Amino acid sequence: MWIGVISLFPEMFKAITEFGVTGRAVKHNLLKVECWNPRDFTFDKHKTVDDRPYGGGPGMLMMVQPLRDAIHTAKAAAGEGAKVIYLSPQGRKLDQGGVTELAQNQKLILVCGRYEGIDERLIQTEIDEEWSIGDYVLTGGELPAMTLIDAVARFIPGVLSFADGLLDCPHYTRPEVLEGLTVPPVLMSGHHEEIRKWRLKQSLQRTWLRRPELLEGLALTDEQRKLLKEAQAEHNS
Ligand SMILES: O=c1[nH]cnc2scc(-c3ccccc3)c12
Repeated sequence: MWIGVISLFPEMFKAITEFGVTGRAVKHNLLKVECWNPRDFTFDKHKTVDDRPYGGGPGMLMMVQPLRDAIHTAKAAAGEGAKVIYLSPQGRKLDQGGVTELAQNQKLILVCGRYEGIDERLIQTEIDEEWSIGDYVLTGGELPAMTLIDAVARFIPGVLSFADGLLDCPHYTRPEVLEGLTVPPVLMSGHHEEIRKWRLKQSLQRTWLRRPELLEGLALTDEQRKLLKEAQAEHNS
């Protein structure tokens, strides 16, 4: 997968390109991240990348000309078939369904805003889709871009409970007893099918207790329905 990035702070992307599973994906050429910086497309002495909003108020916007030229250059490098994404709080809120959809693209270009964002007409003329990572306010689009890249990278062949839309079950490792708390005996049992069912029941229980709205979005199998009923009965005992 190839991801173009437009950012005033390309070095921030080292966080995903030099570390962990995404870092491995980049080193092994499974994932390519290529950055263009609007600062390199300025022509004035002081390499100005911001500009004043019409109508005044506080805050600056990204300057149109350097940003537009960086986008054009990215598009030219991507060739045909690249979807241009602007990350913003007015975008579609990212969720796992969204990620799986985004992961179908072989090529993406991600535009990272700073200051109060970008001129609305650039969204109209250059941007295909707008996406948010959540209903909170951040200082720039770079962390959101990295969040998206990380999420989609998991779908790239060779890189590696929300799979079934449920919260994860609890996990245990050594030691057997930790501050008086013991590992559930079923996990020490060796009984593969009992363990599978325990994990599924736990996942259903936690989704019900913590995020019951997520259960309304699922069509549970007969086994899931049984396990949920048993977990609800136990909770009510
Ligand atoms: O502030 C946010 N919250 C949630 N998602 C996102 S994606 C991009 C941004 C962003 C932040 C600052 C300026 C321009 C864009 C954002």
